[PDB]
Amino acid sequence: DYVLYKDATKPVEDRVADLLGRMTLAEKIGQMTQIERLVATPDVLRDNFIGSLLSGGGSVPRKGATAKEWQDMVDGFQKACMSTRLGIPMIYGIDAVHGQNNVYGATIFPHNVGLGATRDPYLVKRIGEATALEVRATGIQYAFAPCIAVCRDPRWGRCYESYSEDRRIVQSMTELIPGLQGDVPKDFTSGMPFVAGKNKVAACAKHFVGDGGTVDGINENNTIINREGLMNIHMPAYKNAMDKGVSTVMISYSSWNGVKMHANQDLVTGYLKDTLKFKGFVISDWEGIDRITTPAGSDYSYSVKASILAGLDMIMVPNKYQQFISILTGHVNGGVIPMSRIDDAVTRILRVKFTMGLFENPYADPAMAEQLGKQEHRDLAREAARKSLVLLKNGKTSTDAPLLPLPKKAPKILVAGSHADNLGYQCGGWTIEWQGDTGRTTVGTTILEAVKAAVDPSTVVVFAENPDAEFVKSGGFSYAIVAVGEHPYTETKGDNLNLTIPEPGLSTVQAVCGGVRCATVLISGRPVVVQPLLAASDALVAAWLPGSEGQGVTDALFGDFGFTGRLPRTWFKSVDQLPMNVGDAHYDPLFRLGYGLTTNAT
Ligand SMILES: *[C@@H]1O[C@H](CO)[C@@H](O[C@@H]2O[C@H](CO)[C@@H](O[C@@H]3O[C@H](CO[C@H]4O[C@H](CO)[C@@H](O)[C@H](O)[C@@H]4O[C@@H]4O[C@H](CO)[C@@H](O)[C@H](O)[C@H]4NC(C)=O)[C@@H](O)[C@H](O)[C@@H]3O[C@@H]3OC[C@@H](O)[C@H](O)[C@H]3O)[C@H](O)[C@H]2NC(C)=O)[C@H](O[C@@H]2O[C@@H](C)[C@@H](O)[C@@H](O)[C@@H]2O)[C@H]1NC(C)=O
Ligand SMILES: *[C@@H]1O[C@H](CO)[C@@H](O[C@@H]2O[C@H](CO)[C@@H](O[C@@H]3O[C@H](CO)[C@@H](O)[C@H](O)[C@@H]3O[C@@H]3OC[C@@H](O)[C@H](O)[C@H]3O)[C@H](O)[C@H]2NC(C)=O)[C@H](O[C@@H]2O[C@@H](C)[C@@H](O)[C@@H](O)[C@@H]2O)[C@H]1NC(C)=O
Ligand SMILES: *[C@@H]1O[C@H](CO)[C@@H](O[C@@H]2O[C@H](CO)[C@@H](O[C@@H]3O[C@H](CO)[C@@H](O)[C@H](O)[C@@H]3O)[C@H](O)[C@H]2NC(C)=O)[C@H](O)[C@H]1NC(C)=O
Repeated sequence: DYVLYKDATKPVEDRVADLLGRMTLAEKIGQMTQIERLVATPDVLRDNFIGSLLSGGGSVPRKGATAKEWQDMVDGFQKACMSTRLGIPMIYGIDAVHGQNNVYGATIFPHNVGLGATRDPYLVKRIGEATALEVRATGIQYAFAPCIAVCRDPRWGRCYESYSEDRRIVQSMTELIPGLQGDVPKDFTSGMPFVAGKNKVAACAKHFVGDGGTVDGINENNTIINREGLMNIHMPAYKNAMDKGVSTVMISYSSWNGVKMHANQDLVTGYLKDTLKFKGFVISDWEGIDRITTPAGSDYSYSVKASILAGLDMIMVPNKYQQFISILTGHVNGGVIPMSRIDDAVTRILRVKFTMGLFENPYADPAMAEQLGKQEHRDLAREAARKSLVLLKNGKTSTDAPLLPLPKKAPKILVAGSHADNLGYQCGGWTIEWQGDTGRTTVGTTILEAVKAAVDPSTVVVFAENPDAEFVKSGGFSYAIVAVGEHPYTETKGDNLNLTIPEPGLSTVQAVCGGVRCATVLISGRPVVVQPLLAASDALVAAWLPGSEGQGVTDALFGDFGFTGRLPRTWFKSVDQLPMNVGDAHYDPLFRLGYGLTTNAT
């Protein structure tokens, strides 16, 4: 017999209905199941009709694996899935949140907070375009991005993943979506999923909803706010995402007024599906359903029931798939979860797969491997890094000569600080490892290397990680560039109540600036206590977490381009003010949202 779902000339809805009408319960629940590569095997994927795989942070085939190695791994998993009775291709997901960041040699773009500082949605679209290509270079078809959290408290470990505390800036940056997925047609219906084809990836608006609104910025915690506030701060960018055809939405670990998002039928079904008319698929976060209960995973039967009834379509298990499949099967067999709910989840998952061309191109394209770390993408990352920089100070008094831009020609210059020659530090979390890492973890250019690449051949560059005051004063230096700040962190490990940079940092700045005129480059995922750093420095730049392309920093330091970045967040005077956002009754910032000094290119 002719098999309609296999016919590439047929409309998506027809293909979805045709395939769905053929599937067993096992095949349906399989589609709903996403498993980590570390638990996947050809037999597992085939026997359990698995619909999706992911790499968690740092979950890689080998350290230093080539683009081809990634393609081979993904294709190996795909072969097993294509060998099932129905041959439904799996979709492979990954956190490609600032480039294809788990991958060695991938271009690492500035984190979201810095991109907010650029106020350049077209730059962000271009970054999405480049990211899609580097993700496809590794055979992966699905990026868990963008995070459209509106971070309202910088004590949150994920504040750097938020473009801004101002939802209007977050809304504007949803341009990442058509970058990743491709532009939607003129005829497009808001809420439908869209991916243009094999050179693009499925995107993911996350984390629904109010992840950036938790008390004291506590990660995964309670967002306490009335519906009006939830709707005018935390929700709006989701509607922009619907208008741009975002393929998937990931649910937040957080709660809204005490109700776990992963169990919230009102918001997931009532609002996202039934009001916004979202027609792509809804995915849990990592063990998100487990964390509905306290303790997490103490009643997995309840977790499955609550999340699936709430309207989630695909569960990022990601390890204990046997338990997940067994429990869900039992719930359906016992009539506790109706077939209509299962059929809805599967319809959505298949819709996205058919729409994106996955049935036509289930395997990696070897000719895409060369897109990984490609120079054009690094040039874009370098542009982004430079545009993200916010100049906070450029002279100690109103009568001082501006320090920046610095001359490329000088007899001798000093580069200093824990962050001057540390690629891992300048990239921050979600880089190679989940939590990021220290040192030369990938291909890139540190601030020190960027300085050496920029300066006149006659200028002697001296590096000292933590020089004492005497070394600096006796060194015969024309000026110094000193880089300090936060260490890499991700999620809960980044939650921080004091927001004071680790030492040595301030001590190094004080020692260097005490001895010679200094430009301080602050590396951070967020505003941090900055008055002491300011007090010591002739100039100070908030560089955020600029990524692999440290020449973005020197492009502005040496005046190849003027500074243009403006704060996408309020800079607080002290942490005891927090939360404190532009518009509050008490608003007493050190630097207001939108603040930024400028220079002109020399
Ligand atoms: C303000 O709040 C901050 C958040 O709570 C807090 O930072 C945290 O401090 C705690 C200790 O109190 C750290 O936990 C421990 O981390 C140890 C290893 O830490 C190094 O490596 C990790 C990455 O693996 C980095 O994140 C750390 O910054 C640290 O980096 C090292 O720092 C040195 C000094 O700057 C450098 O010279 C060195 O090069 C550098 N190394 C690297 C690789 O970058 C572990 O060994 C411990 O076991 C402990 O880990 C915790 O154990 C319990 C478990 O439940 C936790 O989940 C686990 O994390 C924590 O890493 C750190 N968080 C950061 C920085 O993100 C501030 O404390 C200050 O800074 C820290 C780093 C210490 O110097 C403190 O003495 C200092 O007080 C808070 N600040 C103030 C003023 O109170
Ligand atoms: C010395 O530096 C100053 C400060 O940067 C330059 O003035 C700025 O020039 C920008 C244009 O390059 C102006 O931004 C634009 O503003 C208009 C209207 O608001 C907007 O339509 C543009 O899109 C653009 O806005 C940017 O868009 C991209 C975003 O990422 C970015 O955040 C936006 O700002 C900016 O307003 C202007 N600032 C001031 C205070 O005047 C100055 O550039 C020169 O003068 C300006 C006014 C403009 O005519 C430029 O063409 C011209 O080069 C620069 N001087 C020199 C010699 O270059
Ligand atoms: C928001 O964050 C707070 C602070 O972490 C959460 O409260 C904490 O909840 C945990 C369990 O989820 C508690 O740990 C347990 O404490 C009991 C003793 O009461 C002990 O028997 C267990 O072994 C375990 O250690 C913790 O006490 C509690 N902390 C405080 C100070 O309240 C809260 O649950 C989070 N809210 C949301 C909605 O996520």
